[PDB]
Amino acid sequence: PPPPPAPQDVEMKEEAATGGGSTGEADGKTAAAAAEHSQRELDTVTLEDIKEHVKQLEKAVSGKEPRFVLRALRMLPSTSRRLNHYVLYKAVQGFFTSNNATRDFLLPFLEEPMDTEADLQFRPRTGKAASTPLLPEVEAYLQLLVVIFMMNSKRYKEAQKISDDLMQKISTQNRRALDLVAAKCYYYHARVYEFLDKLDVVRSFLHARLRTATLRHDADGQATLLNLLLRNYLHYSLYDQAEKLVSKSVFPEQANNNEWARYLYYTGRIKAIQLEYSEARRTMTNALRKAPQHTAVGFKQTVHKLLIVVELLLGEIPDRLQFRQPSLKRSLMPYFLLTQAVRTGNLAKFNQVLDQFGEKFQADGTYTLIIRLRHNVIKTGVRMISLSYSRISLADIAQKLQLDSPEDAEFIVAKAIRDGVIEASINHEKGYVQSKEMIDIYSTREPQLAFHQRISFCLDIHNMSVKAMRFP
Amino acid sequence: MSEKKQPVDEDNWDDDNVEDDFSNQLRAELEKHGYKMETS
Amino acid sequence: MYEQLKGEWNRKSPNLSKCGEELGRLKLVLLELNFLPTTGTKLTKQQLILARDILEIGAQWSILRKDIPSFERYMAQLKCYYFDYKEQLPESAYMHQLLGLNLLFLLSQNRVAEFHTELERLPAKDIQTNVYIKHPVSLEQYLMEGSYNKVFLAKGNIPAESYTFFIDILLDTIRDEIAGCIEKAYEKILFTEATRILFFNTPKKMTDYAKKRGWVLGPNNYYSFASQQQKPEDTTIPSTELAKQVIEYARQLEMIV
Amino acid sequence: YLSKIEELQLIVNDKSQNLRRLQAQRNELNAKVRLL
Amino acid sequence: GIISLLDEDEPQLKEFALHKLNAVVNDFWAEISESVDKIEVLYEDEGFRSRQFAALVASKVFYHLGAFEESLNYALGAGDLFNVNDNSEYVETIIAKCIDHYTKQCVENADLPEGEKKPIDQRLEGIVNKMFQRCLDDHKYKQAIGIALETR
Repeated sequence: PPPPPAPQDVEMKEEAATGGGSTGEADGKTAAAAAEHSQRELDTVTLEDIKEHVKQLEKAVSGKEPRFVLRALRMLPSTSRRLNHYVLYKAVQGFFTSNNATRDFLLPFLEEPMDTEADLQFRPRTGKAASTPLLPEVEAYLQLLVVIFMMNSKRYKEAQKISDDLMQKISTQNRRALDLVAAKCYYYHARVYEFLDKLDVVRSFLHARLRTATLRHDADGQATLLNLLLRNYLHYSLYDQAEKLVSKSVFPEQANNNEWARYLYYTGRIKAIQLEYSEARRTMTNALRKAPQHTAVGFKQTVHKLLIVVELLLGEIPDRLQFRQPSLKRSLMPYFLLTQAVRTGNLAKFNQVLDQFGEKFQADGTYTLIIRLRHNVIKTGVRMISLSYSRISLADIAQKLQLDSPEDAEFIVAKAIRDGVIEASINHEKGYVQSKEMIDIYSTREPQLAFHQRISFCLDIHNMSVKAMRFP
Repeated sequence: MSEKKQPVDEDNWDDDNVEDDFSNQLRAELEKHGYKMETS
Repeated sequence: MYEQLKGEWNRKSPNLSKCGEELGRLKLVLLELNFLPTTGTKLTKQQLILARDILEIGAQWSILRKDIPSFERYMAQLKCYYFDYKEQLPESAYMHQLLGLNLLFLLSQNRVAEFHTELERLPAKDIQTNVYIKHPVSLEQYLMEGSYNKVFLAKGNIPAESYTFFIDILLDTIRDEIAGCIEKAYEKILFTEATRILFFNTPKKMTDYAKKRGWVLGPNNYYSFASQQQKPEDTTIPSTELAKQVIEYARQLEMIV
Repeated sequence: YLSKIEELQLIVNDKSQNLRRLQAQRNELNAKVRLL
Repeated sequence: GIISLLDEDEPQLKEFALHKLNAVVNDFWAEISESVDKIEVLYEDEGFRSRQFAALVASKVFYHLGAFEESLNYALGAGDLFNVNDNSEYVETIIAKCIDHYTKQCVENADLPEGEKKPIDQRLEGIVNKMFQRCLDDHKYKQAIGIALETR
């Protein structure tokens, strides 16, 4: 009863901003987005995800959600007296007896801000009234009397899709609050739906929800629902990546600045699993350097273990240890020896790391690595030794890497010419490579070919800083 | 910023980066690298 | 119910158009039944289990009549048969090698990513078992490992209910990839390296290669050309095109500050 | 409701007034730098 | 793969393909985008008497891919059951762009003296004189004179 005043304070600090302030920031505002309380409220949703939200236990049971959902009314200017009601109900938790009125009694509590009066006209208060109670209910997925209620609470959020689709009847851009909240809560939709089974008609929910956000309000909805759709097609069988190959409409303002980062990460995993080295490793690199901060403990780490699988598949990677969280060490007990097996050319160790860690390789679940990692070992060999010597013999490298015959070394050198690393040809009598390196290739007009892209890229960023200087 | 799939997810160690640029290379061995003199 | 659907059950080919009588019967199955909007109540899908059976046998008809639009047709039918949401079906008989038919056809037509969506749709039955899949995937590892002789080591035993046409197309993708990869950047070959990398010592088909790709059949000898590279200098002028680049480059540095 | 989205959506394009608010303020700034 | 099941060159298996279309077209939005060419084959064929439905799912998949002038072309090609719909996404956005083409066409032909116009394609004017009667018999004539603005 002395700690629940801290949810009592932060609860009023949240819906003061959200309800009164973003309702006044919805009345006449939002020239581009003057709803700064929307980003303030997403900051407080991250704050309720750091802390306990409001009333999971909090030394009592079920105090705030029966309390504050009453009596908003949006009327004559003594609705700060309804705020005074909200404030002076707080003798119940400290003084009186707490009673259980959440997760069961919420079904008319959500209908209370509609059945008080014709409160107001805008949907962000309705999204508030169905989000700010019900998002404090989702992160307790103990699957007993709590997850069927997340299920029904997000059925009320599907009614919030209905009252996102048929409210204000055209063009009041409250989607720059409700899609900002709906990104979060539709991720939690996908979470709670797939804590039990794969989601089937929620796929068409997501399809038509992507459809309705096409042009009339195309603001933070398309990219986030596309992240949902992408991770949907990622977790399950892989049939509709041709949909991105035919309907590539994936380019917003890239607003949330981490949504785009992890979006490029997920589609880097896509192009990694389709087939790619180059474009996939460069978008993995761009998402890597587009890691927003390290202010969230060890969350880059497992996702980075699966990120640089393609760099392992390059063969030109050293040990990756600068990323290593020490709490990731006991999980990379396979992965450290795996990049050691990348640095080593042993064959028995190449399959004994597999024979030692196939279960964590299934935890990866991406045996596209092992279907080409032997080929990566022989390409590491050919890159090293073909960069090493000018006129090597195929027998030297062959029976240095246990090939035992000339003709499969010929097929190796031939498929390496076909893969195009070095000039190396065969002094054809019985093999016996006659070859060369390549210095004096070119060094002057060829840099200034790429310097067009250098400085044209620089002037692009000049004009982008100009169009960013435009903002204050 | 945890909003993605992830809610289910230089003492002897930066010397280990150059040493894993060295692990497949000549551990110490010191005799081999001193007895390559006198076999000719 | 509806007895005469099974009129082509166990003899597999007296003709092509009596299978067309069966095609008209399956046409009536498409009139009356239409497998995809059928939601549940899994006794209206037992004649669809029969349809899965006789359309696996129809895919065997598609390889029997060599029809590749019918092959991809009935194979997309099987793909849809694993796709409709009542996944709890009786375990499919030709399941192991319909994936293999599709995979070896893919391997014949030289795809680049449908191979990996095949490695993603059912990965767990690839390494432990399923020789119709376990042999083609490590066979692909051996094909892009560097052996066109593992082809014949394998062809020791791969009929695998009429993969014979597809391994003939695999021989074709040996030979036209020889047409590419015979002198990519080689010095020269002779009769014996033709006899090793190529096979069938001398038909009119390697003679057709020598008279079809723009080739000089040297004196028991081979060359791609007299210079093999068509003499690259690319223009001998790298200046004025980058001068036009300087025009629009200075132009884009203009209008901006 | 056909054309009745488009004018208000072109009013959504009125950050031109704010980017040019910076530009007109800079007009005033450097113009009176000059006049000073 | 639902379009390789069309080697039967009559419309009588095109109809089973369309019975698959109006079942699972939103799942198979990835699939029809390659089949644009055979939807063109269906529209070009006058013997294909369901060319109304060809232009229907054509404008559907082009509404999916974001084509809009060809959505207008095959929206006019869709037929008489096109304008009559009361749906809230598909039909009203594409008749929005269609009667937007009607008013910009009547502006350009109001900028075009005495004929030589682009003629009325045979599936315009439907909700013009049908939603116009909604505007008239709803007894507020401001839309009924708003079209008179928009046509010049």
